[PDB]
Amino acid sequence: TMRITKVEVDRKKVLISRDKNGGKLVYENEMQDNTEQIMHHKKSSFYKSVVNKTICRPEQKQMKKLVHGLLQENSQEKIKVSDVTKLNISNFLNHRFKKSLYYFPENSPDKSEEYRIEINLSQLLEDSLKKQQGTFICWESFSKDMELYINWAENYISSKTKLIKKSIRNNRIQSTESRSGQLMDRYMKDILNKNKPFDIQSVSEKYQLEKLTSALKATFKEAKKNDKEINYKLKSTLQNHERQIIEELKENSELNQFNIEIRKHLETYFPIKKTNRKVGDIRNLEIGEIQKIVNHRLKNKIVQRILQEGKLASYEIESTVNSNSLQKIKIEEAFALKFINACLFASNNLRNMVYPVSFKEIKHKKFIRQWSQFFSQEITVDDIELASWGLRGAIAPIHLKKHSWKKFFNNPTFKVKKTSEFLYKETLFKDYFYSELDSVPELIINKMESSKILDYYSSDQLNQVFTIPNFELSLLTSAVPFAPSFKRVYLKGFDYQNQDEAQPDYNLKLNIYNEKAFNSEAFQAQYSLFKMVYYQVFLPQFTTNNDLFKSSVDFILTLNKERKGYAKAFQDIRKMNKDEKPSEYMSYIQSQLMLYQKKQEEKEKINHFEKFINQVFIKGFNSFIEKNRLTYICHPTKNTVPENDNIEIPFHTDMDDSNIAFWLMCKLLDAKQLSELRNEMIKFSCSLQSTEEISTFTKAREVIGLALLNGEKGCNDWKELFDDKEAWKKNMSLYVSEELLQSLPYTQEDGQTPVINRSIDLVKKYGTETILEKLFSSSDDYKVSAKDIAKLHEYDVTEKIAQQESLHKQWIEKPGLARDSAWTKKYQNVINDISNYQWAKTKVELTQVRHLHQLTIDLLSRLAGYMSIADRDFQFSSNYILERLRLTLEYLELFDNRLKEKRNNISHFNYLNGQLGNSILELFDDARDVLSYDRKLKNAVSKSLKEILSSHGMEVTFKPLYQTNHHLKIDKLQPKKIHHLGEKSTVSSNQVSNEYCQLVRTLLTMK
RNA sequence: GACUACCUCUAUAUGAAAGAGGACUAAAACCAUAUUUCCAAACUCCACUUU
Repeated sequence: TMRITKVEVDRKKVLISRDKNGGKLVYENEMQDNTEQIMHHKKSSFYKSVVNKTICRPEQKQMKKLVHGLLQENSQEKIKVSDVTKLNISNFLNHRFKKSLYYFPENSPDKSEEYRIEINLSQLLEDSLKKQQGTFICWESFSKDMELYINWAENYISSKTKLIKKSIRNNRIQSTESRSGQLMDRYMKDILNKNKPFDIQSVSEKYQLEKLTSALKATFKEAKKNDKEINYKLKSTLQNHERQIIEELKENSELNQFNIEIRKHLETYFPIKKTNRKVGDIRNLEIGEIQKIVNHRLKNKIVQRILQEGKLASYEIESTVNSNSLQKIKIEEAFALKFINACLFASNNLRNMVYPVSFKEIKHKKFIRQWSQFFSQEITVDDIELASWGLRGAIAPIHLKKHSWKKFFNNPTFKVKKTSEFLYKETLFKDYFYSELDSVPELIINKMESSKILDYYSSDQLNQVFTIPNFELSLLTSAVPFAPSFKRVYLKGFDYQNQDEAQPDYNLKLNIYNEKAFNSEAFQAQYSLFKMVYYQVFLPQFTTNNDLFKSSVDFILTLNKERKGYAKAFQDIRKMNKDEKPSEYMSYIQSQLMLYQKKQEEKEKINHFEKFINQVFIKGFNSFIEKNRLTYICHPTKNTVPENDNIEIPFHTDMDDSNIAFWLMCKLLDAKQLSELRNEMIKFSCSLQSTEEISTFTKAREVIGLALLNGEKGCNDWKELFDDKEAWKKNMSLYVSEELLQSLPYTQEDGQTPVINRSIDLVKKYGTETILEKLFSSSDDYKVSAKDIAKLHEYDVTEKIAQQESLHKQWIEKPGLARDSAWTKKYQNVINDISNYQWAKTKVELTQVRHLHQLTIDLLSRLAGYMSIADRDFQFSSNYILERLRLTLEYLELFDNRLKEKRNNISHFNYLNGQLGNSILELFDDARDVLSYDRKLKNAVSKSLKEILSSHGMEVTFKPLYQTNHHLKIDKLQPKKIHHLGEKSTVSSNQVSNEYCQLVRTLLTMK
């Protein structure tokens, strides 16, 4: 009934299999027409739907089995006649059986008034039980008198199971044998031959639109005192209008279409099945607006018709289009899409070296200074013909077609024109790549030297973590699509170990998830050491061993389905076979997660596949760390003798110099742009079939790992970024601007020797430095004050944080202190002291500039991700016309050269070249001028602005669109709240601050 | 319903096309950008925001 598909039938699952011949209801891994007998088993649930179609909201438990046992012979159960059935039977039925119900048999000879049958179920049920004279009910006698009702349900079930079964077999790909698909096929062919497809005013007169919208407004301005049911009785006045003009609704097929779109208009603004939440407007119902919208959302279906079989010509697939073949295109257009937006951000970085505004105008002194930040080496004066032409040949060599991914990462040569090609082997770049590879065992040590680690652990306790046999501190990290991050593993693992022990205990037998207190340096040693033993030593081995991975899944499944009752959530996901690779069982987990994405959101149910992937990886990291002797990490214990014994670590790699161009692209990316690329690459790698071409991807997925070790080296000396103290003091006075620069946080230890700031050089590496000098120079309350350093001495935060943890733990034993009006104010003042101290600490070290830089990149890279779908749709509708160019496309009102200007500067990152032109909120306004192509992509442009800012701790409101001449303008920007101590209280705290939010708005609206 | 989607099929035009389907089409979710929110467990089918 409700779910035909995605439902068990014979302890087997059900899928649909669309095809150009028709539709098919198939089991799971098979290919047979089983739509006849899947639909036959799906029939005890049709009886269960009719019983809930004849019974009411106080779902009574004695009328529930009287009705159900008439329909099912086996289901009938003995009940008493008189005592349990003596109520108001008329007040327990449905709202459809309260009054007499009339119908015609399914296959009646013809419509007539002598065929329609009458039924009063409240009358016909009282007349039988008085004729029932036994102590208990007799099924043979009762069924015989209820014969008038049983034929209603057998008619109801048998006709609905015929409508669903025809809705499936005709649901084919790109149908033209149907009504309203043949009609859109008629309209599409009358535009390529440049004609007019339809006329609104001539079809508005046959529909008699003015007889409607006058009766619709009447039903709106008439009564409707109660907000509930207003929406239901605009449906019935619309069903009344169709009834009087039905004689030509069956005879036109274009008039009929006019009714389907105006029906669909009504249940999106005056909803009936769509979670109301808002009072309707009378503006929508007015005549001349609905006709404008019908013109607007019927052309949407013509443009979607053109692109959807222009896709079937770019692949050579338009006769064998299959449901299975279509999915395969969805996947390889995700790896190819994520790979493009990385090249647009790497190409931006190559712009700022050469010419930020192409080879002729080079600032010569800036180039060498810019080169030393990406690459840790130093270039000569005589190499800028071979370095600036050598990098561009790594990014340059979008056509959405059949890709062959071998000879896509190789690229042996690059050309230099004044044309004379070089290899990358007899070049200066070769020395850089090899130098990086042979310094891996000391880049680990400097990552260990920093963030304590060596100051809290002894060197004998570190020579037995890189010395474990079968683990070699790889640069590879996983061979699986859905693996967690480490902070999801360690934080959620704290939740399973530390648990109340006062329950139906769900023990996982964990021991290493000990602390959570981030305020110490002892814990930040073991957190940083666990982090790198779970990424280099453990993730590669675990993911490729069949026995190690399987032994953790088999503990998890048998921990769940071995306790009493039926409520067991890991019920329908199967156990790992023997001789099965872990990249083949976790491709089963990924596919189940994405087929059940809609069924889990129709009803309010949680994603139970997420908390399965946690517990396997949480338990398996404990079994690793205890089978070896690696359990001393849980006790740091700061040492006294600085031990001068070396930590010798073994490492060997077979990377040849065929990767010496893709490494030059990964050195121009970020640290977040690199991690995301690697996650999409492991999804696309786990669906390919060849034994080669996967070794292409696992050799480039190791180049990314080598790039990550460096990441944020930056500078170390002082006078390599500046020349004098007066140029340092000129630049740094744009953010603090005082006589405060000769102090402790801003000079080294004594005298006048400076210190360089890690969030300020980072802005300079990228091109966002100019923008942030315009932001902080608008006001003067943005810079570091003398009172902000003065607040960092008012008191200590360690004695306040401790107080908060103590007061919170007492609330678990005494929840009644939530209504203690004196206690809840003391807890409020402790939170606001921790909050105000942490904003002043961040402001003093200029950490926020780092936050502003990250926030700006996310907004401009999302906008470059809509301009790549629009570019893919432009070449999908153009190559269809050239197979049958501009004079047709400017008759379809598609891509102009006024919108190609807007689509080009969004994609080419032209916001960052200093001078503004137009703000950020005028780039989201320009994105939905290009994407007015369809509503699916236009409606989502503003939906993704609010999601990005909401992840960074902020809300946003956006004034109504008809008042602002269709532009985006801010109403309210406010810090988002956390709601300490329960869910129905007033004790809360802002996620960021009111001061950070003001800075953010002055960035979004800044011309 | 810009946020607060969309598109294919389906007709005894009505207890209603108020029905089914979408990894098939978009957006999220997942991912190596520090820390305050108690936590863990909670099967399937069928209903359900008016009357």
